[PDB]
Formats: sequence, structure tokens, C-alpha cells
Amino acid sequence: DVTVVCHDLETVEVTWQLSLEFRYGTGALQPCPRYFLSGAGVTSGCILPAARAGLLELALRDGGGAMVFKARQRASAWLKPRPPWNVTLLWTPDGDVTVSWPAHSYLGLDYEVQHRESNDDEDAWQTTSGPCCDLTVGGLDPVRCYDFRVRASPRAAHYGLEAQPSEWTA
Amino acid sequence: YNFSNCNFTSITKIYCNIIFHDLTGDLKGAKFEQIEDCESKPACLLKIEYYTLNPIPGCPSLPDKTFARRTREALNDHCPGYPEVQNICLQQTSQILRLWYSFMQSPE
Amino acid sequence: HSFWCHSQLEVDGSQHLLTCAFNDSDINTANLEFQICGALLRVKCLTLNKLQDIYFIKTSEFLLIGSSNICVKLGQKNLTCKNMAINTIVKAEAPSDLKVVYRKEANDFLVTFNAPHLKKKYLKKVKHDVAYRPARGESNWTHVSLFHTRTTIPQRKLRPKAMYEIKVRSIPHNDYFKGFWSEWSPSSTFETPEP
Repeated sequence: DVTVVCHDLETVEVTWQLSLEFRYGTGALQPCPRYFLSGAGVTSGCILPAARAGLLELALRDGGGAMVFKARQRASAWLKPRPPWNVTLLWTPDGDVTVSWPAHSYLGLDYEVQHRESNDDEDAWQTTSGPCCDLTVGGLDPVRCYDFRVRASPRAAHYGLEAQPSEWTA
Repeated sequence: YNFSNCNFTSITKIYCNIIFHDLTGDLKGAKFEQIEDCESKPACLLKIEYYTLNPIPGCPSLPDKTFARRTREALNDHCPGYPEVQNICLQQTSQILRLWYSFMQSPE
Repeated sequence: HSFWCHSQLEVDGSQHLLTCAFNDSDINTANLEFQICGALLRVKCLTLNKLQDIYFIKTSEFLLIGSSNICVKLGQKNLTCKNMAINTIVKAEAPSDLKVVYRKEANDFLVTFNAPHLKKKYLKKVKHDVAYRPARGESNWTHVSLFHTRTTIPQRKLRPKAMYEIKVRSIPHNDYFKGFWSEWSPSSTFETPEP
């Protein structure tokens, strides 16, 4: 199987001897600007620049020029954002905790905030969601220690179902 | 018509919470390469309206689909002065959905 | 002849539910009917089905876009009509399976329940309101606001060797869908240990 990821709307990474051609819009097809190669030299993937607009057409061809994979979507269709840069936690007088983070440089992301008792398991994460750039987690005990982590998750209605969430913050 | 006077905030909320689910529901995972794109919200709405509400050969019922009826109503309600092969239906539906994505990503 | 209405999304499937009733009981629904017109998908209007003191329709026909006129009618006479949008009268579904467990090691009570909206299509995110107080006697309820389906109560917050009553409800939390608090869940009870 082949995989495509658009990292933070900056680059597009295609991973699968195969050759890749690409174009934005209806211009001339162009070769992959930077293949990933094995020790013998068989291609393992490709990185190319991401454009915020225009349709990215992908054509992956086997040794023989036979089509093995084709695609045509906006680059953002495969969006994987960078994680939020640095998370802040502020106890409110309400007894709630306000979680905040810096905004991404583009719209259409939800943020998933997870928390758990610091003693708890990796299967004890509680999740809440909301838009940029902060949200509130209630009902927490002020004397216990909690772990928090965040990732950005592209909205399905905004970017489609082929987009994916960032890695979790530390 | 010029969709530039539309209340895009209201329309966005309608799409995200209703029309989007209708489109994906009809497509059931089926997908196609897109054909046309758009670079502004008004321009995207223009393509969306045309693709969504004008019937085409092989899918005469497209404008009668649930996602389509809601779209017509959303424009009427939120824009000033606004007036069979299943595979074909899906193809057009896929195009329309992708135009919505462009709409969401485009500037006002 | 004034009335209220609330809606509930994705009740027993993809279909949505509209419920209306008169404010004044001690009234007679003598041949009176409720009719909703406008903002429907396949039909022009719908007439609700009467069940005891309330009127309801379960349907997939709601556009959930724009306002509808809901009219109390007698034959062909409109007694009273009000314009309102289904998406602005949304009643959340009540949570279920409310449960409380004492955790001695943590010296607290862990409260869990199931959130039906999580399984729904349109309104997946709701805000919850957990309420508790001693089962016997008069007391002001303690409320806890959550968006998730677990929480903890510290032991010290409660009196020891007592029985508590607890229940939970939900309300929409969405930039498009608005409305009303759900019915309260069934109440659970639990007992507190010695300090």
C-alpha cells in the first residue's frame, strides 16, 4: 500500500523500482524533487512541496511505466499538522483548569486535549475537544497531580476524511 | 448572482453540522479525483450552487437529494436576494463535497 | 392555548424527534391538533401524533435549517402559531448507566455514565451537569460541570456513613445547535464509609 502525508501544509510525503510524477493544476507533469532511496537504490518514497491551492495530481509508475497509483486532490487533503508548540495550564477559582496553546498559522483545526491522574494508566486518558486556542476541563481535584497532552486534529468537514491529527505534545 | 453578500458564518455552520454529514453519508466511502477548484468563498459557493442544484443526465434527481435541498434552503435563508446512473450521482456528490472543502479553506 | 416545544436529534436512528405540549394542563385537547409547516425535506407540513397529554413526531424530514411555524389547529382554524427553528430548541438526550464506585486508595468516589450523543451524527458534543446531595433531608444540590463521562469526588467533600443521591443531565454545546437541558437521568445512590 502507498501512503501520502501533507506535513503542516509545507511538504507532501509519498511512501511506497517505482517513479513518481506530479503537477499542480493542469500544467506539465514533473518528476519527484527528492526520492527516498535504499542501500541498493530502490525508491522508498518521495517529498515534494505543498501548495495551499490547486489540485495535486500524483502518478506513481512501476518499472515499465505502468500505472500503480493515481490521485487528484488538494494537498491539504492529506494534512497532518505539527503538534501545538507549548501547552499552558491555569487553575481557575471555579475549580476548573484552563488549557491553552498557540494558534496554528492556518484555520480548520480542532484541538484534542487529554488528561488523567498522574498516577493513572495509559488507558486512563479522558478527552475533550474544541476550537483554537484554549478550553476548560472541569471537575478536577485541586490537590491531585494531572498529566495533560494536546494534538491538533483537522476538521473532517474542513479538510476531509483523508486528513490526520498531529502527534501529541509532550 | 454574486454570493459575496452571503452570510458565510451561518452557512459554514449549516454545512459543518448538517450538509457535510449528508454528503459523506451518500458517498459511503466512494471517492473520485476532483475536477474543478475554487480560490474564494463566493467563487466556491458559485460552483457549489451550480453543481448542486442543476440536474445532470444520469442523475436527474440530484437537486432533490437531501443534501441538495438543504443547500438550496441555506442560500435562500442566508444570501440576499438569492432566487439514472448512481455512479454519476456519486461522482457529482464527490465533486461537490470537495468544493465545500475549498470553500472552508478559502478567504472571504 | 400557549404551548412549548423541544426537539431531540437522532433518537432511534437517523431520524429526529419533535415534542410539544400545552403549558396549562386542566385543559382539554378536544379535537385539537399540532401542525408544523416549513423547513421540511420531503413534505410541506406534518401533523403530530397525540399520546396522552403530549404531541410528538419522529421523522427524518427536518431540514434543521430555517424556522418552522408550529400551529395549534381546530379543524382548519389556527388557534395559535409560533415561528421557531428546530435547531434552536434542541433537547439533549439524557445520559444512562450512572454509576459510583468508592476508591479507597485514592480516597475518592469515581462517577461514570454513558453519553448517547457520542454515538450520534450531527450533535456529538454536549455539556454535562452532574448533581448530588444526601438522600435524606433537605440540602442544596452540589453541581459539577463536565464535557467528559468520568469525574471524581473527594471523600472529604462528603459526610461519612451517609447515603447520597446522584443524577446527571446534558445540554447541547455546539456553535449551531442550541436548546434545552435533557431530562435528569435516573438517580443512583451510594453510601459513604467511615473517615
